[PDB]
Amino acid sequence: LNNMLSQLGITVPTGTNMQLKNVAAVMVTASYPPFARQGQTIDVVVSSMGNAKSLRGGTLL
Amino acid sequence: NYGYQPLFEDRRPRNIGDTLTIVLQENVSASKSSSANASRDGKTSFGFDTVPRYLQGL
Ligand SMILES: CCCCCCCCCCCCCCCC(=O)O[C@H](CCCCCCCCCCC)CC(=O)N[C@H]1[C@@H](OP(=O)(O)O)O[C@H](CO[C@@H]2O[C@H](CO)[C@@H](OP(=O)(O)O)[C@H](OC(=O)C[C@@H](CCCCCCCCCCC)OC(=O)CCCCCCCCCCCCC)[C@H]2NC(=O)C[C@@H](CCCCCCCCCCC)OC(=O)CCCCCCCCCCC)[C@@H](O)[C@@H]1OC(=O)C[C@H](O)CCCCCCCCCCC
Repeated sequence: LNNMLSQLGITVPTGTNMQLKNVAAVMVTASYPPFARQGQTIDVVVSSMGNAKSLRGGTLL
Repeated sequence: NYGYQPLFEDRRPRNIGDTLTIVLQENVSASKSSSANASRDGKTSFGFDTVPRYLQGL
């Protein structure tokens, strides 16, 4: 999250609490189909990585 | 710049112009020792100070 914020233009100090509960680290897996074209879209599967309780209405970024 | 940039990665240097921070923290220490010794001592004695009459010949 800090890396994303720094890339977007916000640099959080290294020593900070940063105790958030609305985000979850996830791994996304996809099946690259044969003859895949540049503009096409595919379905993905998102699975929690840490100790997140649920991903009910989350958004993958 | 039109290049692609990841959001969640650790922003490692990737191209020629990228800059990186180096912490030297170098510490090397080597030691070597060797020794050798050799001592020999000998000391022999023999004396009568009184010789029997029958042994005076030798
Ligand atoms: C590994 C084992 C291998 C085996 C080794 C074999 C033995 C290997 C050899 C060991 C013996 C050393 C030889 C020494 C004499 C010698 O040859 O090498 C000399 C140079 C040294 C080289 C040695 C390098 C070895 C290199 C090392 C090698 C080691 C291996 C040249 C020389 O000759 N120098 C010489 C010269 O000097 P000058 O240069 O300046 O001129 O002349 C002056 C003046 O002469 C004297 O004058 C006196 C009067 O004035 C006169 O008395 P008077 O009565 O007349 O008054 C008197 O007569 C007399 O003794 C009168 C009478 C005395 C009788 C009393 C009873 C004693 C019994 C005593 C009994 C002894 C018991 C063992 O005699 C004898 O019967 C002697 C006894 C003979 C025993 C035989 C053994 C039977 C086996 C009995 C076996 C017993 C079984 C249990 C006159 N004496 C002489 O002439 C000299 C000579 C006359 C020879 C004629 C007699 C028949 C010899 C007949 C045959 C002998 C052949 C060997 O006698 C000796 O000692 C000979 C000793 C032999 C012992 C060998 C044992 C073998 C074991 C056998 C083992 C296999 C001397 O002083 C001087 O000699 C001296 O100083 C010597 C000094 O004293 C004594 C010091 C001894 C300390 C131990 C060594 C310590 C040295 C250690 C450091 C290196």
